[PDB]
Amino acid sequence: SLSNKLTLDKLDVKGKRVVMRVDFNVPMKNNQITNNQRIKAAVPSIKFCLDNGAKSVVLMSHLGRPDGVPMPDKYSLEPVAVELKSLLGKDVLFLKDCVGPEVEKACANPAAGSVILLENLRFHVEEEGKGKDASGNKVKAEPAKIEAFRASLSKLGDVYVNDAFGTAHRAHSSMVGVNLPQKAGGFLMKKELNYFAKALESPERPFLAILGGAKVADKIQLINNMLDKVNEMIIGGGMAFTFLKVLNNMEIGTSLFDEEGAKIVKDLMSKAEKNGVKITLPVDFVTADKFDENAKTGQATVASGIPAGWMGLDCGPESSKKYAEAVTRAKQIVWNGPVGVFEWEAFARGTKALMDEVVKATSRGCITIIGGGDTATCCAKWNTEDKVSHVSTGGGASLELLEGKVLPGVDALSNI
Ligand SMILES: Nc1ncnc2c1ncn2[C@@H]1O[C@H](COP(=O)(O)OP(=O)(O)O)[C@@H](O)[C@H]1O
Ligand SMILES: O=C(OP(=O)(O)O)[C@H](O)COP(=O)(O)O
Ligand SMILES: [Cl-]
Ligand SMILES: [Mg+2]
Ligand code: NA
Repeated sequence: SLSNKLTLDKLDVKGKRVVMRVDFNVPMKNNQITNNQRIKAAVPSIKFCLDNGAKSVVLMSHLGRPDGVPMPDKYSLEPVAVELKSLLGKDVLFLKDCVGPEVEKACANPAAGSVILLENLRFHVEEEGKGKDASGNKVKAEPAKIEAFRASLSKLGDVYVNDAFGTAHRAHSSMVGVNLPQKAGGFLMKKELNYFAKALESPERPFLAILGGAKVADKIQLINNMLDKVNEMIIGGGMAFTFLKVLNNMEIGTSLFDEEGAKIVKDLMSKAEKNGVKITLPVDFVTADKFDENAKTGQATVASGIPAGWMGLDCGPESSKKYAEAVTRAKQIVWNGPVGVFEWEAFARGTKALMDEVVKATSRGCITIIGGGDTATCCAKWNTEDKVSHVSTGGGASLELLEGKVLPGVDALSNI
């Protein structure tokens, strides 16, 4: 946690320019923000800096996975700037880049109280260290250029704050590479780390983890360590199909599949058996003939398989019944990742049914923790934010805490 680290409440910001990493990677639909949770969560740190006399606050974040190519068409942070203005009651200057001489000039000596938002960090390959070129070939950033990127970010403030809890599992340039003498954790980082420290110290048992979503390559690699902490796991959403293909030889069509993760599925199941972790996988599905809101839909089971060219985008009723049975057994639940494409109504029933069960569980004393940019948007969509124990801004970041890891964005902060 942060007991050993500098935090914003101990940082003198009067007359200082503050460069602040935030997680403004908000969900979007029809080019509009669908949930401003992650933006509102950063307002306490921003307002604290302004109220205590900061010369300026320079905000930097990524949006989506543009893979090191500028894509202002679909991944610009400009809409976040307009949303942040109304949440702050103050104007926000949006810059169309995050590094280079023009950005440096705009941030060098701003008018007192200026709030500046920079363009998407991941438009530059040096933020993640790797990406793709505009033709889609995978590329690696050059070390000299990564150092220059970090040096440019470091010029934009006198002191650094990291409030980007949702990104704190990423050792990316903006998260671990800023070279300023004082590097402090923000109030969202403190709030989230303190909550999880308490909730993970001696979880109530049975402790269920619900793992869904679409970031299969990343998150399947977290299960091994989770199996030492939990008593049950639901594996749903896009995660399930890699398991069902390997274990059941199920036909999955064009459903999400991770070739590298497929190679560890049997090892994970053996470890779950060794550790007494009950694994619940879906047994039926809502299918789609294309990845589209208005796709033709169908039904499938594990026995039937998903037809060629179709994809499973939600679980079916028998799966929901099994998910509900595990939720009913739990005394503590951590849930990251919707169990279907809940943004599209044809494919939202399984996630809504599961949310209903989690809310009922909270009512009878279960500790229920929902985290993630997209999973927290389920809470907003069905108006359950106040009906679960905690809604976190971190998804993958919360799973890495469940694993017992120190997060790089925390580790990179100054020590007291
Ligand atoms: N079966 C599926 N196929 C493809 N995508 C899915 C499936 N089930 C859920 N998803 C997607 O998972 C996405 C969220 O995944 P992720 O970003 O890992 O979750 P979070 O943001 O909560 O951490 C949602 O946008 C949802 O559409
Ligand atoms: O949205 C995030 O993660 P989540 O989708 O796991 O909540 C964080 O902003 C990290 O983004 P990344 O997984 O593209 O590094
Ligand atoms: Cl991924
Ligand atoms: Mg997400
Ligand atoms: Na945030």
